[PDB]
Amino acid sequence: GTYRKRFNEKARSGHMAKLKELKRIRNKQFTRPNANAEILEEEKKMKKRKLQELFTPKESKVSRLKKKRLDKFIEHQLKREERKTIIGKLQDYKIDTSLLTSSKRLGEGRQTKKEEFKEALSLERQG
Amino acid sequence: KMMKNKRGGVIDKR
Amino acid sequence: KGIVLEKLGIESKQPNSAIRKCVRVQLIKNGKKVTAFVPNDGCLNFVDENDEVLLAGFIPGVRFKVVKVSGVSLLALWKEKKEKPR
Amino acid sequence: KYTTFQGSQNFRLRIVLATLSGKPIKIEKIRSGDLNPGLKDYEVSFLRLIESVTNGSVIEISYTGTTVIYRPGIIVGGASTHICPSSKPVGYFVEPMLYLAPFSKKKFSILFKGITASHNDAGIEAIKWGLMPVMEKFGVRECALHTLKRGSPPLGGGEVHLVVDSLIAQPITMHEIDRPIISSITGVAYSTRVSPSLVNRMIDGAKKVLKNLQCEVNITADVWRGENSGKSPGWGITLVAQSKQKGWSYFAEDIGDAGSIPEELGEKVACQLLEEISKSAAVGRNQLPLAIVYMVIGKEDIGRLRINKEQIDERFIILLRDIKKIFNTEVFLKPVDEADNEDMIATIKGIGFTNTSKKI
Amino acid sequence: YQGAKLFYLSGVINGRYPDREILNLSRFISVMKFRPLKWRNEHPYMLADRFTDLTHPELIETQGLQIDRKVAIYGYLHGTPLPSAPGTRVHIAGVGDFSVAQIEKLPDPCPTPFYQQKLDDFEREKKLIYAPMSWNIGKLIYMDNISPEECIRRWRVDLEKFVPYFDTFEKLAKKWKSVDAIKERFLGAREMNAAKKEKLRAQFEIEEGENFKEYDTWYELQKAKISKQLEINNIEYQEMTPEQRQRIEGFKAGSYVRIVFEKVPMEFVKNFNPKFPIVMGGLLPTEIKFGIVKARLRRHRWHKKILKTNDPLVLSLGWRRFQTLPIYTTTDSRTRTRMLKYTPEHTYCNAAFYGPLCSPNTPFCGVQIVANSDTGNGFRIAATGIVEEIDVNIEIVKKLKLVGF
Amino acid sequence: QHILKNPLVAQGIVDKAQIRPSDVVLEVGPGTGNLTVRILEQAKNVVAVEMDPRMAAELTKRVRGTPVEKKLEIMLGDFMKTELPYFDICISNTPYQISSPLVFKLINQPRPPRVSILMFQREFALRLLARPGDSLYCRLSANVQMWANVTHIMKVGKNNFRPPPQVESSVVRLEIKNPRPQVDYNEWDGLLRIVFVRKNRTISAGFKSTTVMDILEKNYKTFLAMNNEMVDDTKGSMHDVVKEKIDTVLKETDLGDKRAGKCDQNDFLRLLYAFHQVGIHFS
Amino acid sequence: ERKLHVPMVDRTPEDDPPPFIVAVVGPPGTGKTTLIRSLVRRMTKSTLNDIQGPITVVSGKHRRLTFLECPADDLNAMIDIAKIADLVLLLIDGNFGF
RNA sequence: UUGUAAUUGGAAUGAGUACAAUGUAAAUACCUUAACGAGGAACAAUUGGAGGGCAAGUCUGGUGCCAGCAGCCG
Ligand SMILES: Nc1nc2c(ncn2[C@@H]2O[C@H](COP(=O)(O)OP(=O)(O)OP(=O)(O)O)[C@@H](O)[C@H]2O)c(=O)[nH]1
Ligand SMILES: [Mg+2]
Repeated sequence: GTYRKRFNEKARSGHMAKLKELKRIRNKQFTRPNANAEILEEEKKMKKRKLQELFTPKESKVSRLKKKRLDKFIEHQLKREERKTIIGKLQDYKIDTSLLTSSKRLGEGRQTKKEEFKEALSLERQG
Repeated sequence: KMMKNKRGGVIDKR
Repeated sequence: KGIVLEKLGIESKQPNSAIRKCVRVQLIKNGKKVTAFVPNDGCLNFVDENDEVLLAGFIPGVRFKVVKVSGVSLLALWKEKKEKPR
Repeated sequence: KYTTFQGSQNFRLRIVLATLSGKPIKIEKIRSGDLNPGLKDYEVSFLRLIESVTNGSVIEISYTGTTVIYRPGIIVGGASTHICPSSKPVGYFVEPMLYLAPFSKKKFSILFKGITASHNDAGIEAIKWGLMPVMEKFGVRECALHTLKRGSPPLGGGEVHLVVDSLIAQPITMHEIDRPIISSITGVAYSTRVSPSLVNRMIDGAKKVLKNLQCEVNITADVWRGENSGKSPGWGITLVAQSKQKGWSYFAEDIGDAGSIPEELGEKVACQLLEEISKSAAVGRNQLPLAIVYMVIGKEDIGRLRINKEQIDERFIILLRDIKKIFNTEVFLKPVDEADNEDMIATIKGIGFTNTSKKI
Repeated sequence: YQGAKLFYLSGVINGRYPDREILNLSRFISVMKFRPLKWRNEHPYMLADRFTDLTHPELIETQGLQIDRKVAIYGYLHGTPLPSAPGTRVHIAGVGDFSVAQIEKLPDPCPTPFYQQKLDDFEREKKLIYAPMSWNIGKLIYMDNISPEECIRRWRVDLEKFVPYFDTFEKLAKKWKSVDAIKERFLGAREMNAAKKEKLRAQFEIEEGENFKEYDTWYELQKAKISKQLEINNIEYQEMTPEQRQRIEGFKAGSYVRIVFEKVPMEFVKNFNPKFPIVMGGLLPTEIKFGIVKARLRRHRWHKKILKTNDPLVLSLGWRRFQTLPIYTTTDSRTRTRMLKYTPEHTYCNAAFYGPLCSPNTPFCGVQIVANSDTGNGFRIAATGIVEEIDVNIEIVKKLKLVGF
Repeated sequence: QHILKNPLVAQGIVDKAQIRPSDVVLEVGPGTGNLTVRILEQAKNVVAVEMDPRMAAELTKRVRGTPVEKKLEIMLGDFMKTELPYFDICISNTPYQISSPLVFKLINQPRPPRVSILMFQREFALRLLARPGDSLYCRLSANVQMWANVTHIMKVGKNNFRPPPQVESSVVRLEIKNPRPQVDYNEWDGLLRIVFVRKNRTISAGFKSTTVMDILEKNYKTFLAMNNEMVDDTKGSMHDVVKEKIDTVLKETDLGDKRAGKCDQNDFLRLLYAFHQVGIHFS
Repeated sequence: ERKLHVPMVDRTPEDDPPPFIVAVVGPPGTGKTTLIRSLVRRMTKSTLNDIQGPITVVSGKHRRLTFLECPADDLNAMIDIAKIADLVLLLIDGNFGF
């Protein structure tokens, strides 16, 4: 009830100001003129700043999702550019694969004569 | 069946 | 409150069938489309397209019935004690 | 009594606009000085098509054939078959039906028969990907043109089915004051009774012109062979530049003659597409007449469309003048505030038209 | 409606009611608001403030009084704006349908004080009762004298040819050797990092902005679109020059206008009673057409007698009132349209009749007697109904039974 | 064998295939033809691969004396053993036994389909759809995401299939990337295989294996031979060279302490490029 | 819930709206004429001895009213004033009744 | 000896109307009360629910002549 939404917050700006002050004191743990006078720029700045800070609409659902999606998309585009550069530098360094032994052999750890003849013939062909 | 529900028609005097 | 979208059973051959008494209504609060009962086909005559219908809780799956049309009781019309203002 | 027009100019438009307005019209002095005066065969066939899809309409053709009296009835539609004379392709007769289809008592289900392409009239792919989307923008949710059989000139033999399920009271009000950003280029390269090589060479031809571009280019290869391929050899392409952002499409098309080089045609159509996008602001020249007409028959509100200073040519002026003669509506044009381009905004007030034929 | 206000008047003094409750009534009318009615907001209508015949008396004497007259009617427009161009079809109740020969706006004869203050304020920058009875391109298109070709050359063939005119292939090729000049249209696909960020923001807006781009209720959403469109209309009109504005929107409601009609029956001019109002109402294209009207009709509850087939009955459709011979029918379980002899005693029935067509959902009432002589004491509202369809033909059928032994 | 009986899911599959009227469809596992008749309805022509001659005969009987009879073509054989014609869209409810190989064949078709709708076992579908850092991220995920993009269409229940199987099912969409990325299949597969023996351990641990070191040493010797530079070929000649190359590349790429399951495409690509820089070629 | 209704478009112009049509309808002799005279005096401070046809009067700073006395003996009038009357003042003889 | 009456007899009476008085600051009303005020006592009690029956009538289905739906419409 202290900070509940009001029908017209603009009509009671001063009231809302008090609430902010109270919050600033109540939640400080978590964060860490005489009108009765015969004769009466910075004050205009005070008006502007106080009224603006007092009233800032909380960003909406769709705005949340738009921000997250913008971040994901833009990071994706950067990743695409980096991928393209790396793949170009890969085409710079390229060779054939027929002679190179596949990593599929990692489990074997021991070899028959038949492949040994195959390897022996292969290395002979290479020279 | 073409003529059942018609009221206009082409009048060609050529 | 709702908006009458289409009278689904108006073409049904069997008079006073359950289908004949079903009307598709758009709930104006959320725009969700729903189906509602009318007490009888005689009452179905009063309901026509694009009118205000007040719906109340009641062919399984249809859980609403029309109680007022255009701000007038359907029963009042059916007893012929009022005229629907257009 | 009758609004009078002169000559065969804008025959289909003047008839169609008469249908939508419900105002009787007279067209006189049709090819009076020609050796063969009066209406052509396809124009008469077009009038027959109008009679088939309407009820209560009365049409008179003069003894000499040079004068027409037309009194519109109500659009009723239905299921029918139309035999299109060889003098014109199917697109000639389909195009006016697109104007009238959404506003009928019953759905349009018309089976057209005849030649399916020509050098001067809207093609099948032009309709499917070039005009019908504009209708979808205007609220025609469901509309389809099915190609049962392709018929190339001169013997034709093609069959297409037009179905427009969407029946709507009137077109939605347009508010398009920006230049759409076109995202990709697509197209269809089709051929009949000939080897697949021509289509590939054609798609190859378009690709060179468009390869310098910064967007995707993927052209479908629809080779037709066998019983459904028609009676004559033929081949043509339609290229469409699509803007997924707001569902706008810019397209160019043309067909090849015997002895012509497939690569050259692909290059020419690609260049023509680059022409249309250069000249266009929100819609292409070939789509503008449909866009303008639908706005006139919208609700009594101001619709806005951005058009380039290139679209204001002879055809645009006569279209507006015919609209004013029938509908008394005046299209107002204002400059855009931008200095980068010299586009203008066409603001049109709708007439409050409503589809009264449909049952409720 | 239940709870409706009802004012009470006691007596009459000096031909005037007591002042006290007159104030109450006046205040109630002042603060009252009006609902939007479907028929009023789709047609232009006008109540005649004054009636005047412009016919030259020389014509009246040479040809005689029987000659048809030309008449001018002045009044405030209501409802939708009336188109400025002449030739508009309108219907005057009890007279018939006519065409607007001329139309022009006049200064308001009874300006409201707020309006007069603004005009006086305008003068600085540079009566309460009114009872008379008691080379810009845009112009070039619309000057038909200039040919379209002449128009084009000044400020710089036909629609049968769907393909738009294109330059020759070779010159087009040379024009498009490079893709420049159109790069803006196509999507693009330590300090420069921010420059990169901006382009990707623009692309993201272009790629997915719409899906992202709220009112609590669906109703308010509908109203917002209507209000937004209305706001756009006002903005375009406010930018718009007053004369050209009148040419587009026409004469808006509240404008005091002069309308001149030709070929009016002379009986209207001679047999004019200021007590009886003269109501002018615009007609939509469907209103002009005549044909078969299919409607759901029922005998009015307070009417003593049921109606009969092929019995004259006066209808009230739209602006027009007319007598026809309706045929009452039944759906026969939605199989065939079977003619009835009389309307159902306490239920609707399909009614078919010939007359001017009208849009579906146009309500109407029915009356059998309009003359005071035959009024009697019974209720005169005979039938009520809603028009269901408009058509040029209908297939009513009757049961014929052949008998043998 | 299990047969689907829910019409709605079949309708959804054929609809989300989005078959253009000028498309040819490779429809694997035609079954009774419930999918096939619809696909024939909205397709230029359909090529079908059937294992059972009887079942294809039933299909022919069903489609015989119909307007779509001329469009259908049936191939009899083993889907893998057969050499296939060009096709634009692939729609299959094939037995999952050939599920994993099938995908790669579609990926390795000379002209790959633009879109394919494939039904798989739930766990397999999730592994295909798994993203970097997910529990089920595996070699299959990285490989397919190199050669395609996979998305989820539906979760298909047990009750829909009769007799009910012992696992759930799902329908996914595969889109092969055109143009294909210009990275060797063999090198990528070799790197991933060496790194994904235990995906939740450090990559350095993956390279610490003796067999991996032997394979990398032999490949380095082969690469030197191809470059015409002489090589000794003894068993332990370059062990001290390959080990230090691996340590330097792993340290510089900063990928030594990052688990395989939490590494994305670009990290693996950087590792591959650095290994090619220092001279080690995997497969 | 009672707040929500069908959306419709109100075509009343935003500026210089026309006077509202007020129809004074009732059986003969109920006092339609005297009622019009009474109201006209209140808003304008002048008395109209004799009234025929529409009478437009100022009722406020930015409001105007047009009063029309429907012929009590004519049904045809009752139809078309009912078509154009924005407000209807139903004169009812209390002593006699409806 | 049960049920049904636009059958029939003369007795009573207030809703309402109304002299008067009472009541009230002045009035309305209540309690009183001259005089009127009842047979369809038309001086015209309602709101819901349940169940029938009728045709040269209508629709749907079929181991004939039937069944279902329903029937302000013959
Ligand atoms: N005693 C009494 N007389 C009234 C009242 N209202 C009207 N009258 C009288 O009824 C008579 C008719 O008054 P009008 O103003 O002419 O009524 P109207 O509606 O114009 O009647 P018509 O124009 O003839 O149709 C006058 O003599 C009035 O004095 C009322 O409340 N009490
Ligand atoms: Mg009077």
